[PDB]
Amino acid sequence: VSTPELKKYMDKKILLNINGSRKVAGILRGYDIFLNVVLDDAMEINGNNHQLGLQTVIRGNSIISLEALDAI
Amino acid sequence: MNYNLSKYPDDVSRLFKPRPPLSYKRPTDYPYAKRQTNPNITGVANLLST
Amino acid sequence: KAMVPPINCIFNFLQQQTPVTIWLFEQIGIRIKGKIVGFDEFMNVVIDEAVEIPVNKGTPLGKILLKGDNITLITSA
Amino acid sequence: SKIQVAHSSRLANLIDYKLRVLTQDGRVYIGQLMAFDKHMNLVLNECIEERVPKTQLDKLRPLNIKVEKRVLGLTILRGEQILSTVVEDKPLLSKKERLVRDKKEKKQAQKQTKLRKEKEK
Amino acid sequence: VGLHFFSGEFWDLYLEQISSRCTSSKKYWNVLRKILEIPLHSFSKFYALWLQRIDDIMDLKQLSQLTSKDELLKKLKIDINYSGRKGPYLQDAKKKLKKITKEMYMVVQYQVLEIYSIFESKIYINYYTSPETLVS
Amino acid sequence: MKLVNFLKKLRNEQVTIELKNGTTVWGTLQSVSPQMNAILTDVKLTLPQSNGIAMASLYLTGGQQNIASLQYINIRGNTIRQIILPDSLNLDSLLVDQKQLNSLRRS
Amino acid sequence: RYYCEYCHSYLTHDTLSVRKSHLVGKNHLRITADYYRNKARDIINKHNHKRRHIGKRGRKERENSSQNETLKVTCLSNKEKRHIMHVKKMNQKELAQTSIDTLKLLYDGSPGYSKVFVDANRFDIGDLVKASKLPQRANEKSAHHSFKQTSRSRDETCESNPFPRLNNPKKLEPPKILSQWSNTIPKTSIFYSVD
Amino acid sequence: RPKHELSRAELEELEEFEFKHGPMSLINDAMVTRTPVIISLRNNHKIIARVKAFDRHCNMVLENVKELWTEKKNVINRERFISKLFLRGDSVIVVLKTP
Amino acid sequence: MSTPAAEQRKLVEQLMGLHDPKICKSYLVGECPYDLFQGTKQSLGKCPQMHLTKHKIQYEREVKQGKTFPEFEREYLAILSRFVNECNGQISVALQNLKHTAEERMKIQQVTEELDVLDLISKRKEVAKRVRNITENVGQSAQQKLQVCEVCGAYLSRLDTDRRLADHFLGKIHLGYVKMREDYDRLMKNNR
Amino acid sequence: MNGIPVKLLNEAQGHIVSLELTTGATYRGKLVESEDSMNVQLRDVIATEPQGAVTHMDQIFVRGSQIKFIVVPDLLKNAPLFKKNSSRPMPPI
RNA sequence: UGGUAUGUUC
RNA sequence: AUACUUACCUUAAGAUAUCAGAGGAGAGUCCUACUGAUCAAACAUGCGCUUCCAAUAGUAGAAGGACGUUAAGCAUUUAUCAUUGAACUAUAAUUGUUCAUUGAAGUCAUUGAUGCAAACUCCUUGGUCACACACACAUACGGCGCGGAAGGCGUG
RNA sequence: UUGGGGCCCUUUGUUUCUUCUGCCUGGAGAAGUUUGACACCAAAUUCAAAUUGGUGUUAGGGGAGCUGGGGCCUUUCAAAA
Repeated sequence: VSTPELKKYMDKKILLNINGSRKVAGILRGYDIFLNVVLDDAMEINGNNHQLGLQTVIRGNSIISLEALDAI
Repeated sequence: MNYNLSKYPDDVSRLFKPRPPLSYKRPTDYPYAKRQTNPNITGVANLLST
Repeated sequence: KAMVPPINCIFNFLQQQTPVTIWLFEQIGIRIKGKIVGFDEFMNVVIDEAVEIPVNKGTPLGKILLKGDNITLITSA
Repeated sequence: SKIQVAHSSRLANLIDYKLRVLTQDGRVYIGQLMAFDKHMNLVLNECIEERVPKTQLDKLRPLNIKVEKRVLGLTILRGEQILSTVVEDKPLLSKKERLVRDKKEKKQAQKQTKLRKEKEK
Repeated sequence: VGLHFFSGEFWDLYLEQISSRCTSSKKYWNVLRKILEIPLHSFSKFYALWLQRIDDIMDLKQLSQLTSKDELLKKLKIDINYSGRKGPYLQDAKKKLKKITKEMYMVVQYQVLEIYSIFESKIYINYYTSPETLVS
Repeated sequence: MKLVNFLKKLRNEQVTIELKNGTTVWGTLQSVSPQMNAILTDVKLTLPQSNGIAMASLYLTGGQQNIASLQYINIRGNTIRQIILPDSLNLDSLLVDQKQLNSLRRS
Repeated sequence: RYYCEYCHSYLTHDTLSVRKSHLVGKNHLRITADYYRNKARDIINKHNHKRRHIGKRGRKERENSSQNETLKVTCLSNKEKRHIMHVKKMNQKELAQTSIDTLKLLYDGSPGYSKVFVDANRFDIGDLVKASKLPQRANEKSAHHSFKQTSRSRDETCESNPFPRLNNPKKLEPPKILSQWSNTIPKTSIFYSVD
Repeated sequence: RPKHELSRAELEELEEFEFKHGPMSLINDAMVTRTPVIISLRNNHKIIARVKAFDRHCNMVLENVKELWTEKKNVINRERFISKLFLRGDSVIVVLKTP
Repeated sequence: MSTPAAEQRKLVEQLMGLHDPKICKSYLVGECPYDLFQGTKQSLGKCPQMHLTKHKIQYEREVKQGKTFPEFEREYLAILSRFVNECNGQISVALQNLKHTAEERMKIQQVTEELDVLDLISKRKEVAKRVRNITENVGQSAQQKLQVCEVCGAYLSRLDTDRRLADHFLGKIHLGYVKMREDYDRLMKNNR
Repeated sequence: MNGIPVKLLNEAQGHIVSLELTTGATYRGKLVESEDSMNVQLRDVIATEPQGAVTHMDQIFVRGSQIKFIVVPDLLKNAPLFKKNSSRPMPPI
């Protein structure tokens, strides 16, 4: 119903966490009312590194939160 | 805790001194990496036979 | 640049026909590689030329209508 | 605990009771409800969250059990990750005193509407 | 570091954390009773908290939060379990505790006033500037 | 054609409920929400032969002194796995579906 | 539809852009702050006393208590207790609002004063200060104050103000004392202080 | 066709038409011919029983339930006969009908 | 909708030769004026031509490498010229209303009564009378103190600070109309 | 429509709250802007992972279905949403 | 047929 | 407070308990201060009903805690990996032993964490009530005082 | 009206309905009470003062009259043995 307020994350690097460990750091290009996240230049971070193509789209069901890695 | 972004004045903020942070302890359930139902559920063909 | 919504992102991803790596649920789930040919509003994605590889010897699978509730992540390989 | 919870009451009648609500984990929240909704989202006044450790679980399997209690105060709990709710403790003031308090609230609300009608004129 | 002269912020923060975290309402009395014997610069705020918390008493049984009952029976000649009309009894308790607090306030006031008017009103720099600076 | 209205006709019925956690709940039904949030009284609940989370959920409800006897339990809909009705009740008269009969007469 | 419980104002169909703009406007701020202040004042000022339980006391306690002494009750008139309780309420609120600010004015010439104590070049909470400036869309709010800002930037180094005594400092404030117990100060000082 | 733009109060007729001529052909055949079906559930509780009613949520009333599960430690099979049951469609993995 | 799944189904059903009158050419090129004034107080109602995202993506892919269509650009230029002429007529009506408010009957009568009494020492008295007449004119103009916006044709203020003005410039009407002026100036620079 | 708990979550905007996630990670920080779908955004966030460690995020945004609970401050104990018999002053036509 | 918020003058 | 400008928006519907019968309105639908039955709510009302309501003929004690002390109490368990150099046990990305250069994050906590157990102190609650300091009971206990708190059943 | 005895005064702003006077050699006196009144918070108007927005209170016990309901007794009518 309501569009989520991700307007402040328009051209900033974010870090999604997926389900307990899959930290996908990317640049938010777009979102929906379902928290599906479009990321440009994604990067998997493990506690090693893994690249995830040029663009990607990530399902909002597995998305828990997201850290704003870049300053606003 | 000292300086805020809040639009309320300092007299409201002294009334809005929040609770102390929560004392963390070790969790009890399995983490969400291990949260799943049961695997290796066998087929129902053995019930139709015997 | 501008905003790119996820439905138009998947639509451009459908038009370009890039090689696709589709992830799924955790350790029981198996990562699939293919090419997208159709989707809908519940994100039931139809893929072709599917080779499945488990989490760290792939087997061909054909054409697959993968349902929405198990889809986690989509990348362009 | 000899409380004798009401035999034909629902969530509109169980309000301001010291609930002992159980979740899927077993993280039991104890506190007074003050609101609910269709999804059973419960606000909890003076709430405490109690658990049992993994070492105490062996003693609990067939006596004293050392539960771990953390204090949450006024929280608002969601209805997704909860399992069951019971009534643990009765409130302070009684049903007749709550009835007199509700009549005073109704008279105060009618006086406030008369004050708004006087200020509107 | 708790015996510092300009440590009003530290003890205000510590009393705030005790008043926010503790629910027994006993450690606050103990720490504030310790502060009423320490020569602090900003000391009268703690005496004002002490005097308004004596005013915030509710019954005689909270006098055991201050001291023990034998020290009340011997030094102040007052009993906790004395039942009867407890109005003027608690008023006389407040007056005698206010007199003891006033005497200890005179002691700490003379100490802080001596340290300020002789020594602390002259030092203007209390920080580390540089190895190249000059102090008067 | 929701069968929660079938359970709304099952007041003062002495049933059992097996939950998804594994707990068997023996008690009488008082009321049930249309979202199947069912309240029960005169309850004893038991975790059979294990699941330590279910044992924690069994003990941490007050009234344990592993049969736990409780006075009043509300149960959420998604935690209900199955509910067993008493065999003495006639299912041919309680499943008449008068709303479905009115919908068929309205056609 | 949307109804504000604070401002007692209605609204059209529930738009997030209208509801977000409603919680920023000054009337909602005044009504909300006054309501929170009055509810906090009511829950402080409500003297919920215990219900008294009087039992039939023992005999020897009655022969001991009625023979020791009889104490004197003090009591005051209406205007006296009203003035005293009003002075106690203003003292309680001025103690609840005050705080010790000696470390801010005591390390004023420190070389890292512009990095911690300035409260705008702070690292963790400085973005919160720089975010909501209360941008003063009224021209009168910007034209009212005509004093200096004195905004100390982070880039101030030790080369500026080398000698802290030549640039005129302030003498530190004396330790404040209680005005009700001000008559017991030593009237004779130890040393002769001029001016 | 979109669900919200079909009609008002005539969706029950389309639901009955989907019940008669859709995936519900097996739950309809079991309740009119009283044949026993085998429902496998999400916690190894296999149920052999006859279907009494149908629901949109697949909430099924079962009569003369013979249920069976397997405890794996070592390997034992534990069964139970339950007269009346109201099964939720959340737990249902699959439904098999015998000819 | 009350559920988001019906909203996503609506997005799918509206997302999934080309020279047809059903396709809105002003939206096919971009920034349709019936889209930039959808829910505001200056709304035109509803666009009679249909808007689509797949046709817009095909037009973007064609204009990226393939070719360009001058007929849709000419139709968008004609629509922008008609809307700019309507907005210029509205701005001229607003300027005429401001000139009529500055030249009211009682205001001109008071100004003539002040100037009739406006006539070394005589020069100083005339300068003081002219300063009093200027103060009276400033008090008459300060009763409204409403300027004219040079672009969007709205009303502004001079004593108002820059923050409320910046809040005024960030609206749907002003952003849409500045985009339409930029498109009109680009098409007039390309045509001439 | 919305209900009392989502109005209470929208009430305490700009205040220090403490979330707990479904995994066990407890967040604590100042609520930026809450929504009706409870997808809440926090600032000056201190985080405790279920492994135990403590870290600090600057600007977090968590989805509403992965929240165990959230703690509002105690002065919202007395709210007009809790009033049962509050009448309505003449809603518009 | 309207509502919310904000800025000037009396 | 009046007058004006600007920013955003201008609304998912249908209904208010169920069953049977009679009448009216041009097989289907609506209405009846129409009739019988069930159920719900409110107000009263009674059931030798069910549970609880703290000494004062003393200086106690019941319920819930301490996010209180003794208590750093007693008994246990852990406090980073890799390359190389001087020896080396050696199936590992030299794992093991002594010393070091370097490389990525690097919970604080070891007065830490878990289990066990006693004593002391302090908080919130009550009818701290009316008579008496008394010889009853296999149909086991004269529940035949004024109330309050929670609940069951029955009637208007 | 006076005097004596027992208890309570934590009513901690010494009755807490409000205001004023006033109190432990006492426990009081006067006035008012729901389109009203009382107390308090916040503010710009540069002391005080005044204006605006809100918060909370307006109580407890006894008695005459009226009314609803529960139980017992008496008088009269209709019906069944």
